Amino acid sequence: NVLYENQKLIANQFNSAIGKIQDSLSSTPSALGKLQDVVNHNAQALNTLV
Amino acid sequence: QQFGRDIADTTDAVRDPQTLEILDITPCSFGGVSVITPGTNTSNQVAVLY
Ligand SMILES: *[C@@H]1O[C@H](CO)[C@@H](O[C@@H]2O[C@H](CO)[C@@H](O)[C@H](O)[C@H]2NC(C)=O)[C@H](O)[C@H]1NC(C)=O
Repeated sequence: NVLYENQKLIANQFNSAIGKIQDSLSSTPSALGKLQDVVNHNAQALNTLV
Repeated sequence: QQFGRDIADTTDAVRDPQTLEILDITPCSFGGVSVITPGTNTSNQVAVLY
């Protein structure tokens, strides 16, 4: 019963959170460290292989 | 210089000794071959895949 009394408020909060994580995804390049970690490990394995 | 290298430390560029034209060294086509078959219990047609 609590959803329909602040629907605009929770919609605005959802939009603000979406914008916040959109900013935070490009805020730093260290937030995806697993992906470039495994990519760098594969590239270094190939580099030491050759 | 007479010959160049890369991170892989392979001969990729070389200068000719007879003239002054810089060339490249690139290996030609290579790789394992693959096959496509539906099994001998159904048919015998196969498709070679490079
Ligand atoms: C080795 O001999 C060749 C002979 O062809 C020389 O090539 C000539 O170089 C001159 C230099 O300006 C050019 O004008 C000619 O057109 C070249 N000849 C041909 C057929 O293209 C070459 O320079 C010589 N290399 C050295 C180190 O003496």
